[PDB]
Amino acid sequence: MIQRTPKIQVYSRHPAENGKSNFLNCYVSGFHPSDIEVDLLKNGERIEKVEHSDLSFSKDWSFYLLYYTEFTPTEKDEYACRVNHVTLSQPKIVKWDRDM
Amino acid sequence: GSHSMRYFHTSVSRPGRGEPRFITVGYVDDTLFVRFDSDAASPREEPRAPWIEQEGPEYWDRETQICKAKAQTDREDLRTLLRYYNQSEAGSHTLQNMYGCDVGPDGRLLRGYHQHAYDGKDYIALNEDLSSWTAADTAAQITQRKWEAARVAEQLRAYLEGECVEWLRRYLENGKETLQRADPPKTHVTHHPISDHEATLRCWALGFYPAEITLTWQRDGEDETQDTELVETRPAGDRTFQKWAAVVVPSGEEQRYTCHVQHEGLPKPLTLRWEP
Amino acid sequence: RRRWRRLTL
Repeated sequence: MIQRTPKIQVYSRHPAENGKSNFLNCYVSGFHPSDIEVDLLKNGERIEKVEHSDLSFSKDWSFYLLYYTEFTPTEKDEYACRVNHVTLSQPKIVKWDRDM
Repeated sequence: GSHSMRYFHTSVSRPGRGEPRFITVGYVDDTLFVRFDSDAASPREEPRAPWIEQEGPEYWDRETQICKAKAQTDREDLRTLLRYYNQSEAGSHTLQNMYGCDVGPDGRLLRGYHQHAYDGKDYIALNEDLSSWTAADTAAQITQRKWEAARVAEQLRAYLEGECVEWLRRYLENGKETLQRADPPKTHVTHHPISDHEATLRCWALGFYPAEITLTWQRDGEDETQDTELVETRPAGDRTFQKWAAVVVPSGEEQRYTCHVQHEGLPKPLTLRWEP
Repeated sequence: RRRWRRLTL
């Protein structure tokens, strides 16, 4: 069976302004099979009650999902997305960089 | 401009963990408008856009009936596919179906679609003629024979040329505030030194709708196709999208680079540069 | 709106 590893983007809905409420997004795309596990992390720890979109797919049949949570960025707080998938030997962590 | 309607369907088997999970979503252009999930507390098709909420209880009843029937046929189809491919009942498998239509600015049918994939690979597709089939392999050929015998393509042609177009027209009118509004990208270029002799120029497009966009970097007027890092267009979560394109440039040569942005929300393509 | 008629492969 064919397997496709997720592309992973971690980013905010609006340009980040310290002390201003925003949304932290993790967009996973281009993957197959559809089984995937995604956590959003604040300072290395899992954020509770993260929401996600309903499973949908692109023209090439590969899947995409958006995981999101409300957050208020600061200078010190580090955010990341952690993804597990059959294509990964270990969970992949992608750090939030407010310039990406 | 031109518009599309699409219904996407995914069933994923999970042997030993109950029956396959079924999720279907409907879109008009890049706007989600309906969803159904078989694992929901009390599964009904639910609205996901304001302009569909005005549809009466009869609309939702009929939609939910279709969704439940489709979940059931997907279950049967997953069993059928195990036979067609001589597979064991041990594994998880995936069945996907997309169908819908494209219409022009004047509402005429541009193209209809109806296609399936099994385990992420092409299975069978209705051709653009809405009359013949493309089967990916000898398994799909078995489906093709059954569907030719039952004159399935004729049924699909009737739906795609009729109800698909007509209901799309209706949705476009009812959602004309949003579906018929293009939001142009907000654009800027950022500069990040990598080293003493190299720097990254990143061209940003934000807050745009629909998702379709072209971002290109030129060096002395030449497209840099093969040297540009381009991220997949991504949802912001407020109905708009984001994208960037980056190039690594020799330091001191920044002004030889121009970012070019095309989007339907723009009267003409934009040219931008890094502004120190 | 969706197509009514069922289809199996």
